[PDB]
Amino acid sequence: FSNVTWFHAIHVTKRFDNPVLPFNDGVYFASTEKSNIIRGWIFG
Amino acid sequence: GAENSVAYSNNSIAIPTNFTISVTTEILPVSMTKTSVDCTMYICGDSTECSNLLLQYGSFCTQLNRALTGIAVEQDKNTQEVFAQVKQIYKTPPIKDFGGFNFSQILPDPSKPSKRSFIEDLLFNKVTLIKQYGDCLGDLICAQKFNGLTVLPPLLTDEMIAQYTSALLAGTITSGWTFGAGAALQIPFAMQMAYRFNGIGVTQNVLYENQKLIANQFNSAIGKIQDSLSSTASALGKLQDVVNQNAQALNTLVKQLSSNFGAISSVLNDILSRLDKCEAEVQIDRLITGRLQSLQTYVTQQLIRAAEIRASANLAATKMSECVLGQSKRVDFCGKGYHLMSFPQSAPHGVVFLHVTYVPAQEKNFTTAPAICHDGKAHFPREGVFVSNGTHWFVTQRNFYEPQIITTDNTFVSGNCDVVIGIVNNTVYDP
Amino acid sequence: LGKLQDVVNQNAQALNTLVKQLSSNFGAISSVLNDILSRLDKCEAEVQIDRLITGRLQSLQTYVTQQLIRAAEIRASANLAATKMSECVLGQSKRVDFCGKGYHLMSFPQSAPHGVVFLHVTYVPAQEKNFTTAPAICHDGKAHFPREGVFVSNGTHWFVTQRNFYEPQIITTDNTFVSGNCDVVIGIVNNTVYDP
Amino acid sequence: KSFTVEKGIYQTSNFRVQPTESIVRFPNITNLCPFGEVFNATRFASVYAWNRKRISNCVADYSVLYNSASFSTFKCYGVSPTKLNDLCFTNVYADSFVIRGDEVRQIAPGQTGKIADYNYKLPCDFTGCVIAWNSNNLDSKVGGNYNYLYRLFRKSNLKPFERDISTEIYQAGSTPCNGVEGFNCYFPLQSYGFQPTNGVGYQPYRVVVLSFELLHAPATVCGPKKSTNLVKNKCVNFNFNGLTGTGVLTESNKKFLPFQQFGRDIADTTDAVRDPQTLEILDITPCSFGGVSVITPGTNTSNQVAVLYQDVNCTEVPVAIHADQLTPTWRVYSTGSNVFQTRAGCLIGAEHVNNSYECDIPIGAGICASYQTSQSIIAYTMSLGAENSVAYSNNSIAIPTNFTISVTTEILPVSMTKTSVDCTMYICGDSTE
Amino acid sequence: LGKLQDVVNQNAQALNTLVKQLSSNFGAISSVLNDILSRLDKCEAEVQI
Amino acid sequence: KHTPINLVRDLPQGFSALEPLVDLPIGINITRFQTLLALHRSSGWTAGAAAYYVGYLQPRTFLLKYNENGTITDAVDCALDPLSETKCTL
Ligand SMILES: *[C@@H]1O[C@H](CO)[C@@H](O[C@@H]2O[C@H](CO)[C@@H](O)[C@H](O)[C@H]2NC(C)=O)[C@H](O)[C@H]1NC(C)=O
Ligand SMILES: *[C@@H]1O[C@H](CO)[C@@H](O[C@@H]2O[C@H](CO)[C@@H](O)[C@H](O)[C@H]2NC(C)=O)[C@H](O)[C@H]1NC(C)=O
Ligand SMILES: *[C@@H]1O[C@H](CO)[C@@H](O[C@@H]2O[C@H](CO)[C@@H](O)[C@H](O)[C@H]2NC(C)=O)[C@H](O)[C@H]1NC(C)=O
Ligand SMILES: *[C@@H]1O[C@H](CO)[C@@H](O[C@@H]2O[C@H](CO)[C@@H](O)[C@H](O)[C@H]2NC(C)=O)[C@H](O)[C@H]1NC(C)=O
Ligand SMILES: *[C@@H]1O[C@H](CO)[C@@H](O[C@@H]2O[C@H](CO)[C@@H](O)[C@H](O)[C@H]2NC(C)=O)[C@H](O)[C@H]1NC(C)=O
Ligand SMILES: *[C@@H]1O[C@H](CO)[C@@H](O[C@@H]2O[C@H](CO)[C@@H](O)[C@H](O)[C@H]2NC(C)=O)[C@H](O)[C@H]1NC(C)=O
Ligand SMILES: *[C@@H]1O[C@H](CO)[C@@H](O)[C@H](O)[C@H]1NC(C)=O
Ligand SMILES: *[C@@H]1O[C@H](CO)[C@@H](O)[C@H](O)[C@H]1NC(C)=O
Ligand SMILES: *[C@@H]1O[C@H](CO)[C@@H](O)[C@H](O)[C@H]1NC(C)=O
Ligand SMILES: *[C@@H]1O[C@H](CO)[C@@H](O)[C@H](O)[C@H]1NC(C)=O
Ligand SMILES: *[C@@H]1O[C@H](CO)[C@@H](O)[C@H](O)[C@H]1NC(C)=O
Ligand SMILES: *[C@@H]1O[C@H](CO)[C@@H](O)[C@H](O)[C@H]1NC(C)=O
Ligand SMILES: *[C@@H]1O[C@H](CO)[C@@H](O)[C@H](O)[C@H]1NC(C)=O
Ligand SMILES: *[C@@H]1O[C@H](CO)[C@@H](O)[C@H](O)[C@H]1NC(C)=O
Ligand SMILES: *[C@@H]1O[C@H](CO)[C@@H](O)[C@H](O)[C@H]1NC(C)=O
Ligand SMILES: *[C@@H]1O[C@H](CO)[C@@H](O)[C@H](O)[C@H]1NC(C)=O
Ligand SMILES: *[C@@H]1O[C@H](CO)[C@@H](O)[C@H](O)[C@H]1NC(C)=O
Ligand SMILES: *[C@@H]1O[C@H](CO)[C@@H](O)[C@H](O)[C@H]1NC(C)=O
Ligand SMILES: *[C@@H]1O[C@H](CO)[C@@H](O)[C@H](O)[C@H]1NC(C)=O
Repeated sequence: FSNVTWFHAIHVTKRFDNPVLPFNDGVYFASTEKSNIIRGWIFG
Repeated sequence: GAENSVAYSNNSIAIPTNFTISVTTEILPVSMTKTSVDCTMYICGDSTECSNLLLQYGSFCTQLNRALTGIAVEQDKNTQEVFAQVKQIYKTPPIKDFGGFNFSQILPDPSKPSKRSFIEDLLFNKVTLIKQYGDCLGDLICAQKFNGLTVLPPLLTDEMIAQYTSALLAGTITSGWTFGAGAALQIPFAMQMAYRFNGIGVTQNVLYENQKLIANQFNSAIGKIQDSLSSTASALGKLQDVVNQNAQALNTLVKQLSSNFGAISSVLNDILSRLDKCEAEVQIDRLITGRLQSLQTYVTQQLIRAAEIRASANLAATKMSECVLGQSKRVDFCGKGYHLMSFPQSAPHGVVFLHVTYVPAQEKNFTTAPAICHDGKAHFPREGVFVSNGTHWFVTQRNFYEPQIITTDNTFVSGNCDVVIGIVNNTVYDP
Repeated sequence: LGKLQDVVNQNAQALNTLVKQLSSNFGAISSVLNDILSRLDKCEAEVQIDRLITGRLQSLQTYVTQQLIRAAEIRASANLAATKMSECVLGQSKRVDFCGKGYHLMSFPQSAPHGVVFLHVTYVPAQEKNFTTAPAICHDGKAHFPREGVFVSNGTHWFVTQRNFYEPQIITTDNTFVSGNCDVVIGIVNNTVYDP
Repeated sequence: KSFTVEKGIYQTSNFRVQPTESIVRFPNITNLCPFGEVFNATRFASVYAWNRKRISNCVADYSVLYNSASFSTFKCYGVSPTKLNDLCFTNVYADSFVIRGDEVRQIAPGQTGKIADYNYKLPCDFTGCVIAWNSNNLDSKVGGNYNYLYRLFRKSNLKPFERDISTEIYQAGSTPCNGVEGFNCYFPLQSYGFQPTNGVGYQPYRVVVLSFELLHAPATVCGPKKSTNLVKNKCVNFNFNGLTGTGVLTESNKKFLPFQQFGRDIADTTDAVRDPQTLEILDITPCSFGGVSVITPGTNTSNQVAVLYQDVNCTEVPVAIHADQLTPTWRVYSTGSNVFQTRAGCLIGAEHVNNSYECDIPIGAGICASYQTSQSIIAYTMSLGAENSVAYSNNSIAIPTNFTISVTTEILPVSMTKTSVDCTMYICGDSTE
Repeated sequence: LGKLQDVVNQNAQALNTLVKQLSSNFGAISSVLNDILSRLDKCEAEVQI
Repeated sequence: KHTPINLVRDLPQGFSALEPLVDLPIGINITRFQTLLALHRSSGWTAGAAAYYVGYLQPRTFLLKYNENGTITDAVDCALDPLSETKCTL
């Protein structure tokens, strides 16, 4: 019952967002997706 | 509880005009599971090099096995002292002419292959808990057995305990309290009941005057017991707690094999495959110490529980002696009320007593006085108390309203009628 | 005298196990302090003697715990013995089988090593005879019941007798009492009631 | 722990069955391992960029790899070197590099210094070991090799198994110098000087670290041991991918996930295993199992006995005793004419008698035993007591005409010995230290 | 009222021994966890703890 | 873990247990990270409807229920709420 930051890209503006996020000793990444858009990650 | 207030007064009494024959079920544990433990199998999972390390302790496990053996013998003791009070198997009579009383629910059912009765059959179903080998090869019990934990069977089986109980019931209903004190005499049941009644301060006349009603009350009460422990299962709480504690301590004992106790692992095969002689020895010493310590903790808890169960079993033996084999004058020892009699029923790892008792029911106020001044001398009653319905004066026994006219045999005389306080004036009939 | 001997044996055996547990190493190089303190310097003598101390203190605690258990048992038995001394030596007990198989008459105490022995002397009825009985007696329409004892018959006459000894008495008004008509009661029979 | 046992029944442990043969069963991998590439490498990596090599599908050869290279320090954590052949490792990784002389001590758990803080850190929970050996004859040349570098400065120490190949200028002073060289801000890497004629503490040492984890995941590397054929339904000294135990094996039908290879019960011991060569799921049970009770009349009366095997089904007790391997003096008690299946288990060495008596020696489940005189042990259902029947009738009484004055002796303990213990005298045999 | 006071005293005294037993080392370098966890690294802090 | 779903807005109403796959020995300090989006192209681009959720892990004590088949079917987050705390203790 935590709070997770939602990000999404929708055509509709076009809402292009994929900023840099902190990686604080672990990340849980979930994608509700249909057309193979959320595909890869950078870490550093 | 309910707020209440008794209308105390220096000259007012309250006497019952009617009664109830209540039946109260109360449950005592007697025995618990005779467990046994092999240290070698538990601590050292059938590895010889761990057995040799353990061997230098030696006396610890002799001590533990001795303690658990003592516990098991103590349980068989407890069952013996509770149920084997009499070494004469009185078989029940075939014809149930007990003056209206119906014991079919408590007496053995010959149709059933077992000698359990209806009530005993119910009691064995409200408690939940023999695993032959080959079942485990093909569960909690299997893990327990694989780790050296066995459950020895009780010496007396349930059929034999039920046979003892049936003998006790037959003696109680055919002979009364006489079969406890040596040879079992015989007595028609309604007379024995008359005299259990006399024992509680009500004359035998009241039973014979209300024999059918009293038998009806007893039968109805037995039926209510049957329903009450056929509906809910929390009635047998104590026995189930005994079973649960005994089956749960073992589960913690096996679950404690997963602890490292500061070692590299908790599986002996891991240590004995990854390490050479030297450090395998020094780690296996840690594991052995930890597992032996947990074994000792389990055994100590078992000793505590065994002492508790022995206390309960001694109480059950006392109740079997003083309430089944006789009528107890001790208050609230064998039911809320004046004790008439009791019946035993077996149950898994314990016993159930149906205590049937006299409870005065319908009270009426009366004006009373301690004495009667006839002609200057004071009269006191032998049995009962002076009572008044407003106009006349009678003697009556307490726990049933049965007024009698004042006569010389009803009473006795002692001194002049001035010393006593509260005395009143009335004539004393002379037969 | 099994129980007393078991007490003695357990007490003399726990001590023997306690001394026998001084031979355990508990993971040390030896079980004799002199060996460790002669073969080792300060450092490792300390670290091994800690193991030995922990083990021996643990065994001591085990012994003391067992002694506490046994002491609780013995206190229960002693409280029972005090109750028996009070209720059977200092008096006569109506409790059944508390102070002997039978109707209790009296008891004598005798001392014994670490315990007590009670000679309970009791009354046991011996030679029983069958009789025909009835709960009541209808004299002239009224029912008669006995005060002490029971109505009994030798086939021809009717007597009152006290239970645990056959001592028949002729039916009289002081032997019995009267309560109501002689219809309500079940099993009543017909007989005269002598009037002194 | 004595000779003159008294009359009774005694539980005992099981010294009966002992193992006789050993079983080894490792997978079918014969590829000699790529150890020449990590040990016999022309160039090792600089410590700040230590080279991690994956190793898989190997018959990893013997303990020290004492072929030609004489290894200075070979100290192993979690695994004894001697057993190093007997095991099968899950996830092996070879961490290779070269450092100077005196710093070889730093490659171990809990160490610290230049190497173990800026270059290469190990965990405490480390299972594996560290082969270190001098290589001055190779990794040093005249004028000193300026190829082997170490991280001279870092703003914080490393975490275990973390690499750092950055080259940002380390600001020793509080004033940043925008990433160039200057005063109070220095280049974080420093090159070793390995002359061929310099002290022992400055000679280049080749180090490799084999890091792995044992007996928790599907093994891929296996030791040099040759497999055998498992002996089933009989207890051996099995060896399934490294573990060493004792116990009968049996088939099973558990649904193992592909990434799982072991299965543990509540007790944390192995209750499910997957055979390496044959892909199948099995389960394990011990063989020293079952309680054994021994019934004896008191020695000084005889030496005959009887034996109760708890909860066994003695149409198949000899397979439970394992009566294919034991002295015959026990096997006579495994099968015979005098067998009796009580609800408590099976009894051997006593004849079942249809009578019923008050009994001396309890057995269980309503069965007792005794030594009767026809000189032998008998087992029977006890007698609860004399059968009796009271002639109840609605108008018949029984009254005593005579009595007895009985005297009954009954014994209660009251006290026990008031013991006392001095800890100091007991624990510490009058030694002050 | 000796018996009641003995009950109270035993119950309040066993607790006092329980807290007083936190001062024992049991063979460790100290009896305060902060000491061990400040003076030692992971490995030997684990083995002493 | 990969699963089928026919919900469009927010998280599923249920519970799934993640399996391992990989355990790469990269030896890399990580403090920041990022996601790699795609462009449907035909600034001349369009983006399909996609949604990603990010949640930071925390050091917690959990309780897990392994069913008879050996897969996690239920769990408890100790210190979530008092009820879960008691499920943890008991
Ligand atoms: C004493 O109490 C019993 C019930 O406990 C009474 O029995 C009831 O009497 C009435 C009328 O006489 C009947 O309608 C009921 O059917 C009876 N119930 C039962 C269970 O028997 C009895 O009447 C009372 N007697 C006196 C003198 O008060
Ligand atoms: C005693 O109680 C039972 C009720 O439990 C009376 O009725 C019998 O109950 C059992 C089980 O319900 C039946 O198998 C019998 O067929 C019932 N008998 C009759 C005549 O209906 C039983 O009758 C009572 N005993 C007497 C002598 O009346
Ligand atoms: C009970 O009866 C006696 C005598 O019948 C009463 O005693 C008399 O009491 C009155 C005073 O009330 C005196 O004047 C008489 O002298 C007494 N006579 C005798 C023979 O004692 C007595 O008072 C009566 N008790 C009550 C409560 O009325
Ligand atoms: C006991 O005696 C009474 C009277 O002496 C008997 O009552 C008579 O019984 C008969 C029937 O058997 C009736 O015809 C009479 O009318 C009754 N007379 C009276 C006064 O009650 C009674 O039957 C006798 N009891 C027995 C068992 O014989
Ligand atoms: C991993 O990277 C981060 C930043 O890239 C390091 O954290 C910084 O460390 C320096 C000193 O070493 C500090 O001046 C910064 O304030 C830190 N920033 C943050 C956000 O923590 C971190 O030290 C690196 N991890 C290791 C083990 O070195
Ligand atoms: C009651 O029992 C006692 C014995 O317990 C009987 O005493 C015996 O009586 C016979 C003949 O009267 C003698 O030969 C015996 O010597 C007596 N034995 C003892 C120990 O005293 C007594 O006779 C019995 N009395 C009755 C009325 O039955
Ligand atoms: C996120 O969830 C937590 C608890 O559910 C809540 O306290 C917090 O307010 C939420 N964030 C926002 C912006 O509301
Ligand atoms: C007896 O008297 C008091 C008050 O006078 C009354 O409350 C009580 O109900 C009476 N007892 C009975 C059984 O009615
Ligand atoms: C009291 O009992 C007597 C007995 O005959 C009776 O005459 C009288 O009517 C009764 N009075 C009351 C109020 O009950
Ligand atoms: C009882 O108490 C009342 C008033 O409390 C008093 O009038 C009466 O005299 C007393 N009777 C006796 C016998 O004490
Ligand atoms: C009483 O009667 C029964 C059978 O009628 C008989 O077996 C029994 O022996 C008799 N009692 C005595 C003491 O004889
Ligand atoms: C019964 O007792 C009476 C008392 O006199 C006696 O006359 C009669 O003979 C006795 N009958 C038998 C069978 O004992
Ligand atoms: C006693 O039982 C018999 C038959 O069982 C019967 O004939 C007789 O009438 C009964 N007598 C009484 C008082 O119940
Ligand atoms: C390994 O290889 C073959 C083919 O998979 C297989 O039949 C065999 O049983 C395995 N074990 C050995 C020792 O060859
Ligand atoms: C490594 O190289 C030397 C020759 O330089 C050779 O003698 C030795 O056999 C090699 N060892 C391995 C494992 O390749
Ligand atoms: C045991 O044997 C000894 C000597 O052999 C003998 O003195 C003693 O009576 C025997 N005890 C029993 C109960 O047989
Ligand atoms: C196992 O025991 C049961 C009764 O306990 C028996 O019926 C069965 O035959 C036994 N199994 C075999 C193979 O005999
Ligand atoms: C014992 O009883 C069983 C069952 O009735 C019977 O089969 C067997 O022949 C009997 N054996 C002897 C020696 O009486
Ligand atoms: C467990 O596996 C078996 C066989 O695949 C299947 O029948 C059963 O439904 C499964 N049960 C659960 C709770 O997954």
